[PDB]
Amino acid sequence: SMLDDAKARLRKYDIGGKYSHLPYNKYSVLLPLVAKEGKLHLLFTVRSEKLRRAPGEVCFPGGKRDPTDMDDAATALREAQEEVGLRPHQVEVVCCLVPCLIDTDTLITPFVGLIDHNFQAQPNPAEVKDVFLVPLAYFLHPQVHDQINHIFEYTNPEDGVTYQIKGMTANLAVLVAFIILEKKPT
Ligand SMILES: CC[C@@H](C(=O)Nc1ccon1)c1ccccc1
Repeated sequence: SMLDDAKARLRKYDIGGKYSHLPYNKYSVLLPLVAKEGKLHLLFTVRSEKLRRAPGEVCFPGGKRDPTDMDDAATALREAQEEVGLRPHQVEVVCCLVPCLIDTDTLITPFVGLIDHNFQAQPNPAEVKDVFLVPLAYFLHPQVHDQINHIFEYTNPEDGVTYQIKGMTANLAVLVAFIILEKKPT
């Protein structure tokens, strides 16, 4: 099936806990895969205009590890619940992808999760201004704008609203698309 095929591809890139104990400032992100209308989509947040770090930017759900978290996957799931109302029974964590090093002292660990078909996002307005889906296939043929820094522009055909996706967030979206969609019979 579509979903079994995606998880099988993803597992081949799982690094597991290999880099998890190193002495960094630690953050996790959840890359949430949603199936709709026979295709896979990624779920993105727009950060509230009132936040300290990067107000109004497009990001995946995530945040800083705290002492309660059993592991890095737990960080991602706790944060996703707080931001968009995703409960643990509503997500299957499939793997841990290559981590992102920043600022010489920070390590960000990305997890890919498959989302239940009955999940409906409840944006927490203290943290998130908006939540939206993008088809995974978009990231194979994006609409690119050069700011040089490459920026993706996605327009939602339901309402005509355009979102800008850039940086680590855009890079991780492309990676997931390549892993799942490369070399497929039509
Ligand atoms: C690790 C932090 C995460 C984030 O802050 N997620 C949030 C917060 C409110 O809404 N979405 C993120 C992911 C990707 C790029 C920048 C930041």
